[PDB]
Amino acid sequence: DAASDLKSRLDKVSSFHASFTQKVTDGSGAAVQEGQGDLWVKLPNLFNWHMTQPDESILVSDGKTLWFYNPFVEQATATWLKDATGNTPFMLIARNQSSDWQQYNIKQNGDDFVLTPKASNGNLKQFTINVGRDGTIHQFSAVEQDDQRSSYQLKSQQNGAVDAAKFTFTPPQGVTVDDQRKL
Repeated sequence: DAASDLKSRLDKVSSFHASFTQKVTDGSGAAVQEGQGDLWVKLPNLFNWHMTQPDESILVSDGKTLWFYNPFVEQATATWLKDATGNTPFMLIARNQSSDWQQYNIKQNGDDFVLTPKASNGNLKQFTINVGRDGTIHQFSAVEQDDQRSSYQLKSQQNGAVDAAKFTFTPPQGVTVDDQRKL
């Protein structure tokens, strides 16, 4: 079905590099922010969303830990990546697991998909994505529990092995680290 069709199209492009424009709303239409950025993905769970405009930042997953670094405050936050599953759009695409797509109600129409959560086990209200049968993600968006909309419009995609270094992070000297990984 539409759920299996979605996992298959995404399996078409195991690793890639993409450029995106970000449009964030507020449920009230009044734009909250804007920006652009680069996205590196490597199925199963590696990804690196590196925004540049207006505020440069990095959300990188090494498969085990999720790192959020914002140089505008020497701040890096660390959480176990498993505690992040199904809470962000980058999470669902990166993971791209049957088990993930299962917890949603999906409606497809060509390359458009609209996913709505069945129960309550996440921070998302709605996730949409436009992916071609070739695995090419032209765009996707998300809506959190506070009706906030985050929409990403593709500009350029290049399937193919991605540099492994793009999926690692080491907190710099002098940077304040908030390691929320209980252990």
